[PDB]
Amino acid sequence: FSSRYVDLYGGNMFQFATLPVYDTIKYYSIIPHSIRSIQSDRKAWAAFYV
Amino acid sequence: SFEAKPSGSVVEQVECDFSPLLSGTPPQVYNFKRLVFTNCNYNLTKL
Repeated sequence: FSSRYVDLYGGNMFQFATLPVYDTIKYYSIIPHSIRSIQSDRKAWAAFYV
Repeated sequence: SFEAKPSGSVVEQVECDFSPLLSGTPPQVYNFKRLVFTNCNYNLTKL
């Protein structure tokens, strides 16, 4: 579900895509992401909440 | 009730392939694999 596709300002969630995974998923894991930039180039990033 | 008779009906109305199921070794009943088809035309007579 993506809010941006239908109501980005509202934040309401509307399904935009379906993935055909027959097996159930019982484990989820966050992936850390790094930005390769010089000290001046470094910028603050928004904090995701789950 | 004297309900009015139905009149002026208005009707508002892809091709998923079943070849993978019939092609190659079938998975065993223990190792069964489901196949999901959505928004696709289907031929029940063909199978």
